Amino acid sequence: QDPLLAGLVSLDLPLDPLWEFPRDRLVLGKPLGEGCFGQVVRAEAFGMDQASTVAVKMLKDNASDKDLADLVSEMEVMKLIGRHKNIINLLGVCTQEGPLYVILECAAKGNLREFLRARRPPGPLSFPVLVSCAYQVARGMQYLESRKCIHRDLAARNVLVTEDNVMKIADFGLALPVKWMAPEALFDEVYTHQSDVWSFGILLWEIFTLGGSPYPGIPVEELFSLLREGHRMDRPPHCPPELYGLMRECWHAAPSQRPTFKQLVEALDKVLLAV
Ligand SMILES: *CCC(=O)Nc1ccc(CN2C(=O)N(c3cc(OC)cc(OC)c3)Cc3cnc(Nc4ccc(N5CCN(C)CC5)cc4)nc32)cc1
Repeated sequence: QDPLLAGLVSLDLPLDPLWEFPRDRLVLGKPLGEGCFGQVVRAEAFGMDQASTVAVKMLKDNASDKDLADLVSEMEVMKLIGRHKNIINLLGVCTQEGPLYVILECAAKGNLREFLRARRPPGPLSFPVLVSCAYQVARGMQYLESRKCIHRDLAARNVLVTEDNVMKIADFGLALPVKWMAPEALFDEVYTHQSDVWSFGILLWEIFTLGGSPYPGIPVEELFSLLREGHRMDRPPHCPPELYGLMRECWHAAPSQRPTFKQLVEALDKVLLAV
């Protein structure tokens, strides 16, 4: 569906030597995630002669030309963003023989919401652990921001956790969200780094409720009035007033009066020090 994937015996994509990875240094494995976002499998990559575990995205066997365009586009965007510890990094691509493969870092523990929820108490998710989670995501957003990247969908479901409990921001939209959207984004479809800061506030609340759902009991069509009327979430039980103070600053109606990601990193770093 239709002309490029049906008509071509081979897809003559341009060779980019900086990123091309040999297909025979790759051992494809088990599917990864629930497949909302294309086909992604776990794999072993050799010499990234030590293996290492990676994630590999490819086209579903019924993909359309539009899915082809989206994967290439995602791939091209990730080449320009550059690497950072707290984001899902591009590791390589396979474009020259056979199937298009996009190789990404694997985060073995899944997404941050589920990680938190699984380790809820009846400890594991101590204050220092939660602050560390927040801090790492803020560092990743600070980086993304410095590359002029606006996420637009920052949420704990979109932060992946590696084997070493490193936070890695994923992004499935490089090519439901309403409870994470800044008022300017809801009402006027305006997206800025400051609207990401608002989302980060919602993520902070997610962290300190141990994977709780935002605005419990409130239907998405009402968030509408509520946010305009100045409604904000309350303090999570597992949360010092000072961290709640940060959340609340992130939900300022005025984008200029929300902290910057640089500020959030410095404040969270200081809390971490105090342990
Ligand atoms: C609808 C819910 C859903 O399916 N979510 C989901 C889909 C796919 C993946 C797999 N990915 C992934 O998409 N990553 C990624 C790809 C990409 O393409 C351009 C860009 C990204 O950011 C810019 C990221 C890469 C990646 C890295 N690590 C993991 N790790 C992971 C481990 C375990 C699990 N689970 C295992 C078992 N169970 C029961 C639940 C979850 C999921 C992911 N995945 C991906 C992830 C989520």
